Amino acid sequence: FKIRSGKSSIMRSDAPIGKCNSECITPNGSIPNDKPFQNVNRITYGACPRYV
Amino acid sequence: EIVLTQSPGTLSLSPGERATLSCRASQSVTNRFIAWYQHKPGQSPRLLIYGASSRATGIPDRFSGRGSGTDFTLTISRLEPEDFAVYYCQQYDTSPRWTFGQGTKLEIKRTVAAPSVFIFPPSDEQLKSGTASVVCLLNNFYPREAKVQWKVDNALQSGNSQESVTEQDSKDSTYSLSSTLTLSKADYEKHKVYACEVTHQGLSSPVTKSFNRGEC
Amino acid sequence: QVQLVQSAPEVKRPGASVRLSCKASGYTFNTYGIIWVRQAPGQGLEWMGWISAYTGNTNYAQKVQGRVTMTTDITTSTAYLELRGLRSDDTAVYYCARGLLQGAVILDSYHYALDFWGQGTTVTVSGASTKGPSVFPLAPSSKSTSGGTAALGCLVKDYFPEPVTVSWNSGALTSGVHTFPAVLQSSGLYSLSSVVTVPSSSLGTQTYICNVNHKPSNTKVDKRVEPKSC
Ligand SMILES: *[C@@H]1O[C@H](CO)[C@@H](O[C@@H]2O[C@H](CO)[C@@H](O[C@@H]3O[C@H](CO[C@H]4O[C@H](CO)[C@@H](O)[C@H](O[C@H]5O[C@H](CO)[C@@H](O)[C@H](O)[C@@H]5O)[C@@H]4O)[C@@H](O)[C@H](O[C@H]4O[C@H](CO)[C@@H](O)[C@H](O)[C@@H]4O)[C@@H]3O)[C@H](O)[C@H]2NC(C)=O)[C@H](O)[C@H]1NC(C)=O
Ligand SMILES: *[C@@H]1O[C@H](CO)[C@@H](O[C@@H]2O[C@H](CO)[C@@H](O[C@@H]3O[C@H](CO)[C@@H](O)[C@H](O)[C@@H]3O)[C@H](O)[C@H]2NC(C)=O)[C@H](O)[C@H]1NC(C)=O
Repeated sequence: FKIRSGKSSIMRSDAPIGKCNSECITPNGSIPNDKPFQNVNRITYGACPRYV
Repeated sequence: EIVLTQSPGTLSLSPGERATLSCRASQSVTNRFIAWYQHKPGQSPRLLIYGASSRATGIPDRFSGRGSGTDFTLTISRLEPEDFAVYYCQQYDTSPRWTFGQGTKLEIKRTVAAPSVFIFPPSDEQLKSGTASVVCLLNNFYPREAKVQWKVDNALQSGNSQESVTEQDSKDSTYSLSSTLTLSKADYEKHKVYACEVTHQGLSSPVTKSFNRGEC
Repeated sequence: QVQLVQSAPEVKRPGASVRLSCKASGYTFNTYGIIWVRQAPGQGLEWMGWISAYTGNTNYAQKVQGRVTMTTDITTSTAYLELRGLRSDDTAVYYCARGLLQGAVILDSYHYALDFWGQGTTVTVSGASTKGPSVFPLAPSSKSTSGGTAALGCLVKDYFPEPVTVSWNSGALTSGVHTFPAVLQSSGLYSLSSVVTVPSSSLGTQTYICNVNHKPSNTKVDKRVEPKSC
């Protein structure tokens, strides 16, 4: 197999896959990156609001 | 000032291929600024991406803005003939200053083509006026990279010629160039052999087209 | 719809002053300001200045600070850009576009961008007198290229100011017609060339004349192109 550097991750979630475009992905779904902070879920991937 | 550098300056892709443009900012910018425009030749500039990644109203879904910090990108999926243009980077700041970018040109289409070279002697009427112009024409050539050197009795010319290039043709997507050598009538009658030597990608060897003064 | 209409093209002289207009329709004028950006020949876009209807405050670019005055009149939604002491490099196409939001705090960056532009006013500043074009024929090459190829053209020289419209055989010939962009000669005049590719046999069979029009000079010149005979 091929072992690379770190740019990808893995997430546990049962939410469906949809046809849209959002930079941030959380286990519950996808959230806009417009707002600086977020309260949905701690686990995040990509450009996301800071969790509070 | 804040300087936005675009990349690549010229991008040549085939129709139906994704295109990625890159603008790097001198300093970090909040995604609230940095917007992307389109300028088709002969028309008013159009706004494609406002904010950082938000499509403007009535813009095709293929255009996709993205990026953060210093680097911002615009990606076009499934390029179509409407898309050929020059694209411009933009920023904004508190005291209103809208620093633009140099621009990236999409020279879409391909298939190397060999220039047809023709040389046109000065007309007698222009000679009576006292100024002589010799014209070298490059017709239906791709890509745009070509070099024309004038030769007056096997003498390399410099600084007395001007070039002019047409936009990419709608049908065959080729270029056409005109090189005009301007001289005085006395200087024109000083010499005999007038040639233009053309080097282009589609030619194995430079092509020389020549004519003798006062000989038709 | 939101629409911006601009003033007619102007041809001023060095050292003069030009006043440009930008009428607005479809959106209340006081809510957004109008900014002006120019494109010099063979050059990128360059921001120059911004004014707001809500606040008369103006911010100008460093390149043109002393020479630029921007005014706004609420009736009837008309913005004016005045440039003084015009120099040769000022020759460009000037656009206007709606900018910032005034009267409300904003969150969406549409109110931080330039969406609805104008057609643009083309301003040419030069000391050359208005002069009609001189058309000199470019002879079809003798010896007829290689087989069935041939090229002939017309040379348009010493015309000012732009534009010229060149047509072949009174609009009959639209195929193979290449009309190159103008080149600014050092004297301040413009030179242009239009050429077309024709079949070699057609030389005798058909007659080719180039029609050149220069609106500022009210001059229309027709020049037939025929093979030089020696
Ligand atoms: C006070 O503070 C408030 C914030 O709390 C400010 O409110 C502003 O106005 C509205 C709120 O009523 C909001 O604007 C939102 O814009 C987003 C995203 O816009 C995108 O999606 C839109 C979908 O409808 C679309 O229309 C947008 O298109 C833009 O461009 C066109 C062309 O010019 C223009 O006509 C549009 O109006 C857009 O500007 C763009 O594609 C949108 O999601 C918002 O929808 C509202 O309505 C739904 C109803 O279901 C609601 O669920 C949403 O939550 C949201 O309320 C809305 O269009 C936004 O909150 C604020 N926008 C700005 C620019 O400030 C207010 O301005 C502050 N000041 C004052 C004085 O009140
Ligand atoms: C996004 O997903 C996360 C993960 O599922 C959600 O957090 C979890 O939500 C559930 C349901 O509200 C919580 O379960 C409940 O917990 C309380 C307190 O312990 C308990 O009294 C209830 O009986 C029930 O078990 C759970 O605790 C909570 N956290 C975790 C780690 O699972 C979150 O709510 C989702 N967000 C949105 C907006 O849907």
